[PDB]
Amino acid sequence: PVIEANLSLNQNQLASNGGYISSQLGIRNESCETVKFKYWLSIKGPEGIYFPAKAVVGVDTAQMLNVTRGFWVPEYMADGKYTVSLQVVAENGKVFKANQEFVKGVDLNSLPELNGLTIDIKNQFGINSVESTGGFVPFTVDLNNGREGEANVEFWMTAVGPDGLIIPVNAREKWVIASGDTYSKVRGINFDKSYPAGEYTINAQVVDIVSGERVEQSMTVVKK
Amino acid sequence: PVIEANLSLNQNQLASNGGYISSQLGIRNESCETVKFKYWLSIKGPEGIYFPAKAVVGVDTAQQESDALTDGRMLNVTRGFWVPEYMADGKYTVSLQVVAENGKVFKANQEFVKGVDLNSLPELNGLTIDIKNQFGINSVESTGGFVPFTVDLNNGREGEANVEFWMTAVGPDGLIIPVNAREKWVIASGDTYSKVRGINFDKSYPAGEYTINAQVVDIVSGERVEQSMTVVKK
Ligand code: NA
Repeated sequence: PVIEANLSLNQNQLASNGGYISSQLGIRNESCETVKFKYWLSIKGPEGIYFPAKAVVGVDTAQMLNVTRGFWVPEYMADGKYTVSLQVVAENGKVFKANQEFVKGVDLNSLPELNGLTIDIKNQFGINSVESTGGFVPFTVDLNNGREGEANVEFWMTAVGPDGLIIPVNAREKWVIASGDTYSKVRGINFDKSYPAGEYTINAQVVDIVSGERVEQSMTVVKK
Repeated sequence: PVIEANLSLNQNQLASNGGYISSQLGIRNESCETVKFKYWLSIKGPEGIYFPAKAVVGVDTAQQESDALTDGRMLNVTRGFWVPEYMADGKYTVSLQVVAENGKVFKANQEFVKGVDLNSLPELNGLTIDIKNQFGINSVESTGGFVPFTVDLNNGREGEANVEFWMTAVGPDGLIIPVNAREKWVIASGDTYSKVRGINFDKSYPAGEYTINAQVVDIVSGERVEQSMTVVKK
């Protein structure tokens, strides 16, 4: 209501050598009162990458904003899925975020994979938040071995949340999956009443034991 | 008071091929009434690894069950986990975490390392990364505070290093706040690059835990090392 943030990327797909993404940042204040805020632009990626694109700027809307900022994604950074985040904090403490994705070295609109073993992990019903009094979110997990041979995989899930919490969601499992078979399950987490308010990254990890390659899938759930 | 948690590891140093870590978990109810809680053991690692201590032979089906301690009593429990070779070398943090029924969070942490020495600075093949909370300031008031951090990159290699460096603060409500913009530096052999950089936590920023995350890249080798430090806004 007091702030609306908009984010647009000119490109959503880079090759493995990386490249350049230009972003259009739009911030409007439709409310009746004038408004003070700080904003910035950051990126999150595979293998724990976080990096800034645009530094913290204070803005008094008395003294709609439109800016374009770009950044280089270099080749050394890991191939996979990245999230760009325009973040605004209003003086009153309200947080507004506009997010967009790009990929590096993999196809957008293709499942993440480990050389032919695809990882389809989803928030089953698109449930992005639960009440402070608690709620339960199931996730579907489908590991499809499209290889000619066996896949020897390990799989687990945690919920990385407020107050330094890392809540187990799926214990470590190992499966030898034959050519053409699919390991399939539904796994949910109950956000108990007692868990703290805030943002939880439901973080799934899948490893090929033989190649040693890991892919993560990360999904957000807010406890209100 | 309601809970005191503690954790000890049987070892803190693994080689690159990995190994097995056993741990003793201690949860004491120091308070005067009975306390109901949930607890678990989780590991945080390099390259974004997070994983639970628990491994199961088949399909994990359990849910996170509560336990209860009578006033003055304690739970002594014991847990073990394998660290595979494929997990990245570097520093790992094991965390005993307890959430009480009333919402209070208690934690006890210990570190182990894999394929690098204990008490040695993180490095990229001779280039040494020494980043610290300068004045040991672990929290700030909800009305705001500033925290400076020292950065020292000592190049012990025979040749020059091309590094890229940046810092963010990874916080509550999905915030990733720039602390130090991406810079590239050329550090001669035997040199140290030194700077000081602080973050202002504005009043408006959300309460909770902020991970000050410094990243350093060897632009030539393409290897990256992280350093992270926590600061809580009350
Ligand atoms: Na095996």
